[PDB]
Amino acid sequence: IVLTQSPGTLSLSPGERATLSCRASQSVSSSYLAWYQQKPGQAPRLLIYGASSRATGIPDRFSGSGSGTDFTLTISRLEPEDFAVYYCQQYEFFGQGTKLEIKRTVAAPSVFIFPPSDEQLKSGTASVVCLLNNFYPREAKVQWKVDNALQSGNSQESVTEQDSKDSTYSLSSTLTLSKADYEKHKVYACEVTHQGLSSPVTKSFNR
Amino acid sequence: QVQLVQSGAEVKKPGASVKVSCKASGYTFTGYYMHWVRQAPGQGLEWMGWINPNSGGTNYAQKFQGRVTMTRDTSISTAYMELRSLRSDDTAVYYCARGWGWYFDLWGRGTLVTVSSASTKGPSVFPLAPSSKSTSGGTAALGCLVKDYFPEPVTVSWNSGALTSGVHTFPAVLQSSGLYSLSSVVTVPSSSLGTQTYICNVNHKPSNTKVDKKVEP
Repeated sequence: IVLTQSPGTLSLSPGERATLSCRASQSVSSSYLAWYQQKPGQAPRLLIYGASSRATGIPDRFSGSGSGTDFTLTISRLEPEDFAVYYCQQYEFFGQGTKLEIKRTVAAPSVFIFPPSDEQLKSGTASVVCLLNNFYPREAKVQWKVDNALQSGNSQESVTEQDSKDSTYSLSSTLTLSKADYEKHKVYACEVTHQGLSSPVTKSFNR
Repeated sequence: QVQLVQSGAEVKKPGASVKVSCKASGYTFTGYYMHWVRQAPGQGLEWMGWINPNSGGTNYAQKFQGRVTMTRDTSISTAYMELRSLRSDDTAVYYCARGWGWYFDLWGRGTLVTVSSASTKGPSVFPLAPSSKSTSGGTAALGCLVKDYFPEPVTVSWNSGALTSGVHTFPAVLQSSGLYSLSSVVTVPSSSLGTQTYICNVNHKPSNTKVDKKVEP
């Protein structure tokens, strides 16, 4: 019901060769496999039909090939416009999608912390924001500590799309508390871990 | 020009129903099946069904049988998808796509349909003030907190769009409250905090909320 695509994420530098895989379902014929590109905020875009035929207007660096159940989409020379999500399709079945990201050197995050605004405190809620800026790869861990006690279940995080200039990611982690809980404690801290960091980074402040 | 034009975004309560329209132009509307594919935020593509505009015959995905109805009006080259008994996990962008066989060669821009018990609500905008806790090197970080709004989307600009370098606006998060929240941050030279003002402009069209918030140390 959902076709399998590999890898989940493919990281390459512009100008390299990309190969994406899709395993069709054996119950249904595979002669009608198609590939699609989807960029943020846009509808998908037909790239390859019939497993190996380019759609009109598609540059020749895109090519398709396939056996009976194993199909591959190849991009010969990655242009910066080619980094996006790619889906395979077989009748009513879509693939899980493969994200093609730009691969850069490892960059550790710059960590900043923001207390709640007095405005928000007047309303009865307190949001503490921990910012991880311009890092790569995408994997990171943020741990919150209030008066040196590990928190859990009171934080949500968001991550940007890959930056078009420097190819880095940025991550936000927001700790939400009531005014009462926020005023019962003294020190608020976020501890960041990342493969570029030799030791954890902690940013904190005193209410 | 060959084009599919869809109707605007909708906001529905659970149990309600939504009818999305898809007007074709530039080709013979009856010579191609019309498919409907939806995409939940941050997730993959899900096929819903097709309709033969020349016959009205349909074929729906198993999980939508008895809830979905696809129809057409050839006199205005429009296809319709009605989904009933809406549930929160129906929140998605709904696309109509022309079926060049089973190849989807022409797509509409999509229609966001949000299904939630929440009512449309404008955001509260709070400053993320810069300070020593947000300073590294000669570079400081500041931002805005766009909290507790519904539904998507919101847009954030800085100094009316005159400030773009160093700006990071995070994808929205759906909070357990049923409301969305995001923050927009920008890194600037720590020396310009005393000479250059910084204002984030938040626009939430669904509730017609426009908020300008000055961010000061």
